[PDB]
Amino acid sequence: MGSLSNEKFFDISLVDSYLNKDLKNISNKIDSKLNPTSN
Amino acid sequence: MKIQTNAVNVLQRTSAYLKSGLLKETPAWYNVVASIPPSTKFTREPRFKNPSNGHIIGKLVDVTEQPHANNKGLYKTRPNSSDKRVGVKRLYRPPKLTYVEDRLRSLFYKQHPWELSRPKILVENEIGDENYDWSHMLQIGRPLDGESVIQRTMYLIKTKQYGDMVEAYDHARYEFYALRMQEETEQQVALEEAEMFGSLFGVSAIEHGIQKEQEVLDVWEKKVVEETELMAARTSN
Amino acid sequence: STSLWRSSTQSYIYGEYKGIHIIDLNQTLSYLKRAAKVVEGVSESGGIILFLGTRQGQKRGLEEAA
Amino acid sequence: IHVVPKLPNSKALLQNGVPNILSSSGFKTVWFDYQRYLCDKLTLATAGQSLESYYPFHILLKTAGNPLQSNIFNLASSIHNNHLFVENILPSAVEHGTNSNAVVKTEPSRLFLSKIKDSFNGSDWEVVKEEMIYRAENEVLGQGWLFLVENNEKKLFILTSNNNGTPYYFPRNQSFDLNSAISIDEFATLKQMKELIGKSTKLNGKVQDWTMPIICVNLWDHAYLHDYGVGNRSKYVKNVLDNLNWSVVNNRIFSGI
Amino acid sequence: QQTKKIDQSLSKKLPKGTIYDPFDFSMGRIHLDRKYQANKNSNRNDIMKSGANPLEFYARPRILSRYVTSTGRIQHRDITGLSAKNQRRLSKAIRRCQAIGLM
Amino acid sequence: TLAELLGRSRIAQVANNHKPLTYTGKKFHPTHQIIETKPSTLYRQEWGLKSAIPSKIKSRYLVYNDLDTLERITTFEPRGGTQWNRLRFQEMGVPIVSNIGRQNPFFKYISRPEDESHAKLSLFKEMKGDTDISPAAMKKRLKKITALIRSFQDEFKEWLVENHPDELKLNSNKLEDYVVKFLNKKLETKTNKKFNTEIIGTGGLSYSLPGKLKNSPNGVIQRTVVPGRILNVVKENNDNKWLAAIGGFVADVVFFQSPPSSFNSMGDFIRMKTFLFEILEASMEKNGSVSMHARLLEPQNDKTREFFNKRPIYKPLTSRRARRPSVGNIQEANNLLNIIKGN
Amino acid sequence: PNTITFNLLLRNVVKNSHIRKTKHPDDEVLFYLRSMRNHGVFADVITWTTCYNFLRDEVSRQLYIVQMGEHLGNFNVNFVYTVLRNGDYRAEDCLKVLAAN
Amino acid sequence: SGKPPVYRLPPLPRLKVKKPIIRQEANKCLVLMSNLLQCWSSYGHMSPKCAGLVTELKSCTSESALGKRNNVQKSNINYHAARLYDRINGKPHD
Amino acid sequence: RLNRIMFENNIPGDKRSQRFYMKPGKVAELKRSQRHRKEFMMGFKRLIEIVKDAKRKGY
RNA sequence: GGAUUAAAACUAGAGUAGCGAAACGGAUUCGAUACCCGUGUAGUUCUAGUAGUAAACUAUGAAUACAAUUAUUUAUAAUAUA
Ligand SMILES: [Mg+2]
Ligand SMILES: [Mg+2]
Ligand SMILES: [Mg+2]
Ligand SMILES: [Mg+2]
Ligand SMILES: [Mg+2]
Ligand SMILES: [Mg+2]
Ligand SMILES: [Mg+2]
Ligand SMILES: [Mg+2]
Ligand SMILES: [Mg+2]
Ligand SMILES: [Mg+2]
Ligand SMILES: [Mg+2]
Repeated sequence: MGSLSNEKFFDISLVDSYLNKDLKNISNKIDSKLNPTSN
Repeated sequence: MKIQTNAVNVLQRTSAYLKSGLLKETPAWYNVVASIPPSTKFTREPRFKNPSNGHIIGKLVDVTEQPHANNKGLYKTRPNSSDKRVGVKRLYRPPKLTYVEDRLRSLFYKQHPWELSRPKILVENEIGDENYDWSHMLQIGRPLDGESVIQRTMYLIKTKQYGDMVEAYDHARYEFYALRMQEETEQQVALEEAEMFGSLFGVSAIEHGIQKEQEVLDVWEKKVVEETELMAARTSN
Repeated sequence: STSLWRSSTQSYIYGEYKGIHIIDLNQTLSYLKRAAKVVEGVSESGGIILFLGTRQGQKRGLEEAA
Repeated sequence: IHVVPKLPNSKALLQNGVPNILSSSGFKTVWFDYQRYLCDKLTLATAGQSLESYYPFHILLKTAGNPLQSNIFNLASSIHNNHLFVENILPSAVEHGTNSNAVVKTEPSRLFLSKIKDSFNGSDWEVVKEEMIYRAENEVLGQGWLFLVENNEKKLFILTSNNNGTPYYFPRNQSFDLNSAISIDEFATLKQMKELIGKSTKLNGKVQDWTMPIICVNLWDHAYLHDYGVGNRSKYVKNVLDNLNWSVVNNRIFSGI
Repeated sequence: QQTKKIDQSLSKKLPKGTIYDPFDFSMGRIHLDRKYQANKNSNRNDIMKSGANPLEFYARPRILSRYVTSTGRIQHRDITGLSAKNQRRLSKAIRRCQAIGLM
Repeated sequence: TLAELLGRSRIAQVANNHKPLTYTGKKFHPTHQIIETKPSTLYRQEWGLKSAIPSKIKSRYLVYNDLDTLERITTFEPRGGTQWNRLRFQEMGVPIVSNIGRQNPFFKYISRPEDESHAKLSLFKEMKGDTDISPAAMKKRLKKITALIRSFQDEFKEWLVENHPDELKLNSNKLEDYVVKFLNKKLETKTNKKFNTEIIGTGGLSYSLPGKLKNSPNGVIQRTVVPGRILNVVKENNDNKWLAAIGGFVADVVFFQSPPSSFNSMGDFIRMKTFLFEILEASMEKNGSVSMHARLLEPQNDKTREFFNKRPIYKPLTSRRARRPSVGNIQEANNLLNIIKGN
Repeated sequence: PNTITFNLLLRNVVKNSHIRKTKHPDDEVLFYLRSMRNHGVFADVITWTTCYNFLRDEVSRQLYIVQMGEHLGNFNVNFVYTVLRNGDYRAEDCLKVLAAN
Repeated sequence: SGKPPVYRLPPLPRLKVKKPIIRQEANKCLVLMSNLLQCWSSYGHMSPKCAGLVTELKSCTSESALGKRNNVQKSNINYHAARLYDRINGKPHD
Repeated sequence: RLNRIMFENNIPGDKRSQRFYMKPGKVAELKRSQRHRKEFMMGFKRLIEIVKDAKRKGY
């Protein structure tokens, strides 16, 4: 599950995603499909 | 020991005898051995291809031939020690013959241990007089063993009706079960017919085993009484 | 078995299987043909052919051949 | 491998069949089809086993005692009995070649006639034949075999076998059908057979016997149904009885010299 | 009747479900199994041969006491069955435990 | 050519085996392939192996491990009786019932598609294949699996975000359930059909179907009576059953409410005598063992009516009437709480 | 002797403890487990629950039950009755705990 | 250390058991003597109850005290070893 | 049981040895000799077992 | 050339239980300047140093390239069900 980990003891992939904006990028992508696009 | 020299040179020593005059009459084997020269090399002989699997013995894969990256993520740019060292020993060491059939055979016999209990005759008989079409497992002149399953599996693989080996093995074993079912049912039904129509049997397997157990247990009885006498005597002391 | 291999016979080995060496039947057949020819040659020459086998059970074959 | 033996004049038997007894198609069914079926069945049954090296007769003798080996016993018995039957109904035992062997028909020997005389209260061979057909039609309710056999007492007698029995070995004669009702005397016969078996002094559970077959007739429908049809097995047996290879029968008889 | 009670030294107790042969009843079977009596339960249940580091147990006198005699001496490798490395580490741990005083 | 022939040779058909020839532990099924010889070959000491078996071996059967050894001898044993045990079992003719386990292995079914049972545990088992050494063997297998799943990381990412972002934004356990399902199908992919060594079916002991009847001249057979022996005069300690030797197999024997006085008379020597047993059932166990239940048959003809005796086999659970109500405290606890309040 | 013989003895020790006019029998109990260990008999929930009765302190009983789950992995109506009886729970307390169970 | 190691001997001039031990049979006559004397010790000198044992010893020592001798048994392991040593020693090929 | 305990712990032989002093070199040579003799005895046991088995199987 | 170099030795401090050259007594002997027993010095111990020899031996100086086979144990490398 990688950066999508919800476990207490995450791995370095979460920090990598932060420094890469990967998590924020995916989050805004999905949110833009959800609320603005109504999907 | 030494690669001896005189046994293969009997002819020349006898020829020297004859020419010098030591021996008057020429031996009967003289001309025969002269016409049929003996083998006289006695040399080691290198081998390059294993005939069982087909692997080639005596070839490297140089750096130029692995331009891609290794499983660890590195590009091999220089020879490793294993390559740098010589390997003449491999050429002269007899190859280890290997077959993909052995894995299947072992798997079958550790899935069906009691199949080992069905006796197998290991004395061959004209192994060059077998004509088997392995579309069907039943073959004239051979029993219904695990080798039938193996040969059926490799026929399926060779003629490409299935993919990986487990599919063909599964199909072959599911045919094997049906054939065995038929056989055992035939055995039981024939026995019941004979007993219906009045066939009489002197001894059955169970009572044969009982007889053997009795012939063992009598000896066990005598041994136990004698030993218990001995140990009672020792304990009393 | 491999553990009793005499290295001087390295030319007659086809491989090793089940923990024992396998002789090359092609070489066996060639050498057997030559041996048969030489024994036949002495037979015509009228010589004396002596078959020697001491291991148990070989008497029948030796006697029949002789 | 057990392969069907080559019968003499096979071309003749295949083209027209045995005369006065079976048609070409019927003889095809009885031998070139049934024997092949039986032999392949036996080969598949006994492949990879010590029994593969023995003839059917020795196979049945060895397997008689063992209960579970009933398939191989029955197969071997059927093969042997069928070959016995076909051999005794062969027209010409030996191929004619350049000799006119067909000019003379075979007849029973005076020794055989005397044997019948002593064995059946001095009754005629035709009387014995009619009694034989009566017994065959009255005893064998389904498939089976009919035998005229000779025992160690130097006296012939008649034996009826159900399905696949053997004249040679008496506990496997299969003479009695226990499916239907049975009589007190027959039950006593089975009981004394059991006692004689119990008298055996070997782990193999075998009892000596020397009942040899002089004449054999197959009652399996594979032989008669095609030509004679349902319910005409009596006529079929009559016909085969009247037409036989008395050279073979006499050779089976024991001369003593 | 005669003597009616016997010990277990010479009477084979067949386990349930196990397949057997007539020979098992003979006196020979008892000699054979006493001759080939190998303690494979120890092989299965031994922690050291499992793979764990023997030196890791230096604070476990209870575990270490199973590899010493009653008096406290250490069994030879022929008895313990351990590898050379495992035996050396185990003796090292034992001797240490003795030094600290836990054992 | 020659290697191709050797592959099919009869010697090659025997699977490699080096398990002990002399073994004292519990035995549940055969461990070696029986090699036999015809009388003609036995007379000439030929068995088909490399060496000629010595003359004093008068039996036509044997087992072996090595064709030749450094000691210039063939490791063999003039034995082989598991064939006789199997034939005796066939004589007993009690088919093996597939208790608990459904879907008799010898038959193909279409029920496998119905695979919904805690697949995560099975996948954990399959990952932990190298069960030998926890710090080394399972560790390296786990590392291999870890590399594979790191490689498969990204596809799961997109698949989840595309399918069920709702589970992501609600941070529910459906997420881990979906991980299980995803890896399940990735394990259904190729290179995963795998080979299983686990004992399937009877293992060749018998190929029988439950349901067919045995017919005898005295009428269709209703009960199977076979001889046997009593090993222990006293039932197993803590247990209410004895052990009996029946056709090569030890069976759990029950008593008809009374041990025969022959037991008290013969004591520990009871193995000498033979008794009659009726096989109730035969079943299997995961270890490959065959567990068969038998009942002792003591003829009660011209005996007492077994009065002044208790019932040993009798269920007190014949209370389906009591089962009809819940009796789970779910509502009884409510009633009792009402009592606590005072009603 | 079987398991029953030993556990029967325990009941005797329970009688002594209930009417304690002698030394504390804990050492006798220990001696008897040593005896049954030497005899090789296999323990059973009955023997275990008897020991539970022997226990005194709450954390001890807690460890007893948790160890039970670890190794024996089986409970019974007898044991739940035993714990309810021994815990000195009020009537409503027993009611609530059994309802939850 | 999967299984215990196997130890090989060097080339030896001979394989021989110096003194072979034989499973000697116990002698009931000395057993009788021992049990009679033990009975005297247990139940007093000249125990009336063991007069039967006195009679058994009487019978077993009426003639030669040892009893009777049928055969003297000793092993043949030395012969078998001498015969099989060269074959089983696994020496390198000559 | 006492006797077996002391025999298996080699208490008696140890007591006999400790009565007098021996040089380290002599101790080492004695240790090597004893180990060799034990090794040789185990090997001889194995060979005799092989002989007995071969006799039992007819070789 | 240089450094290290077991016992036994030697120069200074401390230390000295046990063992033990010498020395004095027991015994054994024809004698016994010894083998055995008793009391025991110097030594054996630690710290500073001096000296650089032993059956200091594998009686075999070091390095490099090669040559036919078996067994065991050692580490690491996987067929892959293991
Ligand atoms: Mg380099
Ligand atoms: Mg220099
Ligand atoms: Mg030193
Ligand atoms: Mg000083
Ligand atoms: Mg002195
Ligand atoms: Mg210096
Ligand atoms: Mg000097
Ligand atoms: Mg010098
Ligand atoms: Mg040295
Ligand atoms: Mg050097
Ligand atoms: Mg250097």
